[PDB]
Amino acid sequence: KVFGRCELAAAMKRHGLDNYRGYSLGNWVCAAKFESNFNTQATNRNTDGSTDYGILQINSRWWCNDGRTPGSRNLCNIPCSALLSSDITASVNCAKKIVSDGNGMNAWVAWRNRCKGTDVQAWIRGCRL
Repeated sequence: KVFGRCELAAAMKRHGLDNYRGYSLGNWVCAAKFESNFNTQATNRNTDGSTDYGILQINSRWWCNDGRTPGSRNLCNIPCSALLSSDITASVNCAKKIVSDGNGMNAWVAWRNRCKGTDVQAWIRGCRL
C-alpha cells in the first residue's frame, strides 16, 4: 500500500508518533517520504547482506528476522514481513524502539541527510489532524 501524505500523517499520529521522544509529526512523514515514498512494501538490499523493510526502511541486522542475515538480531521480535503490511502498527512500534536507542532519528540516514534542519512541518501542511 502506497499511503497519501496526510493519510500517513493521520495513521502515524493515531499510533503515537507525534512528538515521540521529541520529534514532531513532520519529521516522521519526511523520514518515510525519502525511505520508502510512503509504500509499505518497499525493500532494499544493503551491502552487508541485510535487508531494509517497509515504510521506514527498517533493517534486518538489528530489528527484525528474515532468516537470511547471518549473525543478526531480532530486537523488535518480529518477522521482517510484518514491516510490509498495510497496517503500519508493527513498523511504528519498531520505530519507537529504534528512535529510543540513543541516536534519535539519526538512526535513519535519510532523515539526517534530507529532513534534519529542514522545514519538516511542510509535510503536514493542509491535513485534518
